[PDB]
Amino acid sequence: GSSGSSGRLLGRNSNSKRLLGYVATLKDNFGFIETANHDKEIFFHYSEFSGDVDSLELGDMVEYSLSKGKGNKVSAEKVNKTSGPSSG
Repeated sequence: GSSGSSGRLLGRNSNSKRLLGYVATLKDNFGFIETANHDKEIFFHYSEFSGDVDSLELGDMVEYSLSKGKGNKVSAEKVNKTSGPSSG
């Protein structure tokens, strides 16, 4: 993160839950995420992703959230890479 000019990355955190997923596909414009059920897919733009979308690969874990009612059309927002539990 470092410090300096501080762009627009931080926002609000209180009415937004956290979720995880797995990079299903990585293109040269947008990517997809496979949920735990492996029945649906999330849509996130490179502009929405804050980190190293170019470094991301297939199988890696990521953090995202949802903010829509019941529907087939779902998309993520403010996506960012995140680590998980493992032998350190």
